[PDB]
Formats: sequence, C-alpha cells, structure tokens
Amino acid sequence: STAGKVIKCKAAVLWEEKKPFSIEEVEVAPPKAHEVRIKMVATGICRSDDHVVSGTLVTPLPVIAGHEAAGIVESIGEGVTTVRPGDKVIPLFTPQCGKCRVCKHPEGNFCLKNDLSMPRGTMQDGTSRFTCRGKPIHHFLGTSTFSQYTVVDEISVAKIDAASPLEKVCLIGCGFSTGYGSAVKVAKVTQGSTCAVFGLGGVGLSVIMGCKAAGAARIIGVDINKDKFAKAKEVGATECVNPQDYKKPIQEVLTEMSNGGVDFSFEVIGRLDTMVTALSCCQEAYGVSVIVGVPPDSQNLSMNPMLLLSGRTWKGAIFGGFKSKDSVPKLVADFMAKKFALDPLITHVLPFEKINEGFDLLRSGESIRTILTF
Amino acid sequence: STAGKVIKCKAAVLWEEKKPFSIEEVEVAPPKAHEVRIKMVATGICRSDDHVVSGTLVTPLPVIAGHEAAGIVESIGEGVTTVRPGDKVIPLFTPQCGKCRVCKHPEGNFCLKNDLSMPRGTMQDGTSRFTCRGKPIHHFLGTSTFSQYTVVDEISVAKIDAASPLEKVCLIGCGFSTGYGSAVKVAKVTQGSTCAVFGLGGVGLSVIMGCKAAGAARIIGVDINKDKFAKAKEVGATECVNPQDYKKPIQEVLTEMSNGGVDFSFEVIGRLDTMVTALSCCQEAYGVSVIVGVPPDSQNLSMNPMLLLSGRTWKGAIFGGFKSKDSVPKLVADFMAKKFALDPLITHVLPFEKINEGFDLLRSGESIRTILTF
Ligand SMILES: NC(=O)c1ccc[n+]([C@@H]2O[C@H](COP(=O)([O-])OP(=O)(O)OC[C@H]3O[C@@H](n4cnc5c(N)ncnc54)[C@H](O)[C@@H]3O)[C@@H](O)[C@H]2O)c1
Ligand SMILES: NC(=O)c1ccc[n+]([C@@H]2O[C@H](COP(=O)([O-])OP(=O)(O)OC[C@H]3O[C@@H](n4cnc5c(N)ncnc54)[C@H](O)[C@@H]3O)[C@@H](O)[C@H]2O)c1
Ligand SMILES: [Zn+2]
Ligand SMILES: [Zn+2]
Ligand SMILES: [Zn+2]
Ligand SMILES: [Zn+2]
Repeated sequence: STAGKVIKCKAAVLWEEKKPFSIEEVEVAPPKAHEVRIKMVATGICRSDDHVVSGTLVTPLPVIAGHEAAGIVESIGEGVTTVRPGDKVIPLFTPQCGKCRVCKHPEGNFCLKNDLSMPRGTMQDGTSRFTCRGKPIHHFLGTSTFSQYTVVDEISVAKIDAASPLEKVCLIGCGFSTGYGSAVKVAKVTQGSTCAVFGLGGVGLSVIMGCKAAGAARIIGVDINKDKFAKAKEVGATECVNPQDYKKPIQEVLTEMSNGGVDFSFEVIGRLDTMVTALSCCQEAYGVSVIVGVPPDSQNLSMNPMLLLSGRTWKGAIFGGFKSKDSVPKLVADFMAKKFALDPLITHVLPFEKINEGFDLLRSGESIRTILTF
Repeated sequence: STAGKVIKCKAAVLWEEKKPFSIEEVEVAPPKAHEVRIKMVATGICRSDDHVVSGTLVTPLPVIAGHEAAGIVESIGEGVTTVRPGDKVIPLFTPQCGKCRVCKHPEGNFCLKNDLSMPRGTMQDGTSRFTCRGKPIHHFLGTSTFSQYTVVDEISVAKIDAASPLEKVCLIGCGFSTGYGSAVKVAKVTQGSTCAVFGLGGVGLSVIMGCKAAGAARIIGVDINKDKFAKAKEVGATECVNPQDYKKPIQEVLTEMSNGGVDFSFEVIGRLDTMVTALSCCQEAYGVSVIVGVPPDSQNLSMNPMLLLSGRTWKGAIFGGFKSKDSVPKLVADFMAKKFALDPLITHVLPFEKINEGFDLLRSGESIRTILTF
C-alpha cells in the first residue's frame, strides 16, 4: 500500500543546464487537497524538454522535467472529484481551472493558473512534492512526468478511456494535440488551401496531419534535415523543401511556389528567423501564420509591420488552442475511433532508464518521438 | 466641352519633401482606354498625405498627393462601363481589379494592382497624365486628388449615389471606411467587449464608431493629446487615457483597467512602439490587435514572440479590409440612411487654395479632418 505514504521511486533529475539527466531515487510526497498522485506508464520526449536542458526554456532547476505522458492514478487527495485511483489519465501541462476569464472564454485555452508564463516550478500551492538526496526538486509545468510517480493538481489532469493504449496516447498530452489543433483550431485551415509547415518533428508532422484533415490541397514541408521528408510525405506533405538547397531566402521560394504566397504557414521549430520567414511566406493580403515553436528565452525578433498592414494575420498558441481538460479525453476517444494516427510519430520505444539515449536520438536528428516506458 | 482635350487646371504639387505644397497650373491629359477623368469637388486631408511630405510614406516625387476625395466624372476613356460623365464618384486608393487572387478571395481586399506596396506613382499603364512646368509629375496611389481634375484607372473609381453630399462622403474614400472596417470587418469586435483605440484622429474616431456599432461595452481611447478626448467620448469612447499622465507603461495601465487585457486593440497612429504596446495590452490568450497606422518607411519593430505564443492574434489591414469598389457605394448608401455619422470627423473646412493651412491645422493637433473644396 502506498496511499498516504511517501513513495521512493526512480526519476530523471536535471540538476543543472547542459547536463545529462540523472536517473536516481527520489521521494514523492502523498497528494494534498485537490491533488492527484499518478503512476507513470509512458512519456514522450518533446523538444521542449530538451529546451529546459539547453537553457532555451527557462524554468527553476533542479527539476523533474517531462510533460507529455500518460499514467494511472495511484491516489487522490481530499476533495478530488474528477479522477479516482486506477483511472487512466493524461497530465495537462496547461491547466483548465474552469473558473478564470480565459477558461470561460469560448476561444481561450491558456488558463491563468498555468506555470508557463512565469514559471515557479511548484504545485499550485507554491510547494514541491519531490525531494532527491534531501533537496527539494522543482516541478515542470505542473506535470513532471520523467518519474515513476508524480503529483499534479486536479486542474492539471484529465481522465481518459480505461481501454486506451497509454504508450501511444501519451502524445495527446503535448505534441500531437499541439500540432493538430494549431492547424484545425488556431489557423482553421480551409479546404483546398496551400499550407507551409516549418519544422518536421513530431509537432510539425501533427500540423501536417491537421492540414490534411482540414482538406488542404498542398502542404509544403520545410526542414533543413532532408531525412525528415519521407515521413512528412507519408502523413500528408505534397512537397518538401530544404532551405539549404536554395540560393534565395526560402520565403521567396515559397511565395513563388504558391503563386504569390501560401494561405497558412506554421513555425514549428523555435527560431526567431523562421518565425519572420513563415509570416512573410503567407499571402500578404489574406495569409495566416501561426507560431508554434518555443524560441530562446528573452530574445526579441525584428520585423517590418508592413507585413501585417497589407492584411496578414499572425497568431500563436499553446497546446493547439485546446482547452486541455475538456479536449484531451475527446482526442483520446477520437484516436480510439481511428480519426487520426499516432504511430507515424513514434520512431523509437525505450525503457525509461534509457532517457539520455532518447534525448541523444532527438538531438542527432534521428527520431521523431521516442516513447519512454516505465 | 473638354472631352478628348488636355485640361489646364490648378493642383497642389509637392516638389520636395518637407516643403509646402505649391498650388499652380498643371496639364491633365485626357483619359486613355479604361480611364476616367474626374472634376474634383472635395478632398480630405488624411495623415497619410502628410506622411508623403515628411518622408514617412515613400512615393516618387514630384507628386500630386491626395487620396480621400469625391468628384464628378468629366469624361471617360474607351471601354469604360462602370461610370459615365456626370456621375458622382469616389476614387479608390486601393483598386479592385476583380481578377487577381486577392480580389477573388472572400476576405482579401489589397488588390495586386495597388500602388502602395512598391509605389511607382503612375497610372496602371506605367505613365503619368500630369505635367507641370513641362515636367511629368507622379500620381499617388492611382488617385491624386489634390487637383481640380485627376485621371484614374477604372478599377480605381466607384460610382456613388447621385444625391450624395460630396463634401462629406469624401471621407468614405479613406479615413472613415478604414477605421470603421478595422473594427467591424478586420477585428470583428463582439458585443459586450472591451476595446482600446490608440490614436484619436479621424481614423481612430472612426474605429470608435465601428466598435460602438459592434456593441462594445467599453471603448478606451488612448492619445497623448488630451484635446482629442472630448470628441472621442462624443462618438463612443467610454474612457480616455493619456500615456503621459502615468508612471507605468500604458500597456500595464490598460491591462489593469481591463482586468487582465482588452478584447480588441487598435493602433491608429503609425509608431512602432505603439504597435507593440497595443499588441501587449490585449488579453494574452484570446486578444486581437489590429495595426491601422502607417509607420516610417523601412523600419522594423522589435517584439518578443511570447506575446503571440500565448494566444494573441495580430493583424493589420488597408482600407478597413473593404473590397473597395464593391464597398464604397454601399457605405455611401448607409451614410445617406444615417447608419453612421461623418460630421463629427469634420472640424474645419477650407477652400483648396488654402491646402497648406489645412496641413498646418493637422500638424498642430487642432484638426481632425479638414475638408478642402474646389
Ligand atoms: N506551442 C506549443 O504548445 C508547443 C508544444 C509542443 C512543442 N512546442 C515547440 O515546438 C517546436 C517543435 O517541437 P518538436 O518536438 O516537433 O521538435 P523537433 O526538434 O522534433 O522538430 C523541429 C524540426 O525543426 C527542424 N529545424 C531545426 N532548425 C531549423 C531551421 N533553421 N530551419 C528549418 N528547420 C529547422 C529540425 O530539423 C526538426 O526536424 C519546439 O520549439 C517545441 O519547443 C510548442
Ligand atoms: N491602414 C490604412 O488603410 C490607413 C488609412 C488611413 C490612415 N492610415 C494611417 O492611420 C494613422 C492615423 O491617421 P489619422 O488621419 O487619423 O491621423 P491623425 O494624425 O489625425 O491621428 C493620429 C493621432 O495619434 C495621436 N498620437 C500621435 N503620437 C502618439 C503617441 N506616441 N501615443 C499616443 N497617441 C499618439 C495624435 O495625437 C493624433 O490624435 C496614420 O498613420 C495614417 O497614415 C492608415
Ligand atoms: Zn482557468
Ligand atoms: Zn511539449
Ligand atoms: Zn488616408
Ligand atoms: Zn485585384
């Protein structure tokens, strides 16, 4: 029995930037009021977790990272009403409190209880449930999935179908939903349109899936790693271009290819230059560009606002625009109903102990998603 | 009769940046095929005409500026089918060719035949209809309304109601339509929302009118010239704020005032800094900001894309998003049916010969719109 007791378990601790994860024993406190302790089953390696290592994405260290995952509830704190022990769940890196102005807005999803804007790396109550070698360890986005057990706030967990395959649906916790929603909800890609997708990793492939679902006629993948092209075509790209193959800037290439600019463009990398390029390549009077990638902390881009004055729309979003707790279970149900595919995103499956190897696969260009199994 | 003949008339020629207009005789060629020569009746002084003087808006010199006007057709070239001699007309600074991909798109209005993006200062055929002192003079936006007579391409003129009061409806040729459409068409302001409007000149006042028409609950006018506040309130502002009165940046003030950010913001000035401030003051997850102001040529702004990644939408537009030739006659009909007011924009009236005094009135902060009568 573990309910009400501290659990000692293995986690991947990041003690400082630019170091391998350290796989070692941590102590996980029991859940307090309105908290949920989860036994992890599978977690994906998202580029954002690597951004924590590289210092691209700032959050308090030391930390237990990981945010794209699925597990089974081990215990619940007082007052919890939306999940029970034994339920399959996905942790929600964007909460859904249901009560703030954003949660009440028809479009909004970036709940004001999030820990992304100004990261504290705690539970909602400002404390941590993790200790390692006697030291407190920070949480990450209210999730912290690189651990056999984590504790999350109730507003940061969704109950999902008891029959779902957790080694696949963990991707609904971040990369799939982000990319798919960026196309279908944020951009609202139209039938017959031309899309350009910058970055052909797990998120960008999920953008392609959304553009195809929305009926785009042309979906142009853009990546500097041509090894990414074959899979991009399998999931719906009609053409792929590598900017390094061209003498001219790729915005000019894409404008030419699309006979004056694309309908929808997506930045799914995290570079300031590609954000401006992606905006520029959409048609100047009616084009829409969506920023998805997370760029280096504290860095500003430079752009000419004439790009907007002509008529372009520029937007960004977190988690594909989906209200997290409402959307995650529906997306799992949609997966179980064969409405989209997750296998094309999964290139590697490793035990959790091989987390560093999984990160090396990402960094080398070789993987899309590695799924770590506990 | 003057049909087929060169007309000698007075125009305001701008020979050099940062100098007064020179009111002197020009020669106006007769219209070629698919061209229309117009006897001007009234023209407004828009800030964009001053931007030509100041070099903020680059267009070839020497030039006949003016783009917000109404007149009566003097003669038509071969093949013209949409207007006849004697018709009241408004020149269209954004053409509507009807044939390009933008004109065919449901949302687009920045027709590819425009002379705004890369100005040539000519008719569609690349030539000029104006000479002064024996020297060919450039056109401006295909309109050149600071002249007793002008020649425009047929795609750059709309026929309007024969009973239209031209000394009022000239404002439909630029400032009214721009501001109004920016609110009702581009932003799509919703009932009960909170709007912030930066800049309370003719265009900003027209944005306020559109936000009021859309049913906004709060419309916060922002201007460094507090003399602009009274009229802003008259046309619908619920509150006005002067950034100079505050020790904190106005984005912070506006976020506080709106309990977490406004629903819709509009930059109606032309400054890079206020474009970034206006974006920032809209709610981070679901806010929309529209750039309307024209900023100094070739200058880039600097911004942190996290402002977009949280969920904001940033867009700009020319002419309020309106397809010009379809919309102008309908806007005039709406004016004639008292659906909106133009008198609140008209603070001064002068004869055309006093154009330089009209620009002085604008530059001093004293006027909204001065209407010049021929
Ligand atoms: N907005 C969100 O809610 C959200 C959620 C998930 C991921 N993210 C972000 O989305 C981005 C993509 O994540 P991912 O997991 O798919 O990453 P990834 O690393 O698997 O894919 C990025 C792709 O970009 C390509 N690339 C890198 N530099 C490039 C360049 N200069 N030009 C063209 N292509 C380039 C790479 O070759 C790679 O294929 C990351 O920045 C991540 O942090 C955002
Ligand atoms: N997008 C379009 O199609 C379109 C068409 C018309 C006008 N324009 C542009 O819209 C803008 C407004 O035109 P207008 O005729 O109303 O001009 P205007 O000069 O009458 O009004 C601008 C207002 O901005 C205020 N202002 C100036 N600097 C400010 C600052 N730093 N902070 C706050 N307020 C400030 C002024 O006091 C003034 O009242 C101009 O840049 C013009 O070129 C664009
Ligand atoms: Zn909330
Ligand atoms: Zn992620
Ligand atoms: Zn104007
Ligand atoms: Zn056109």
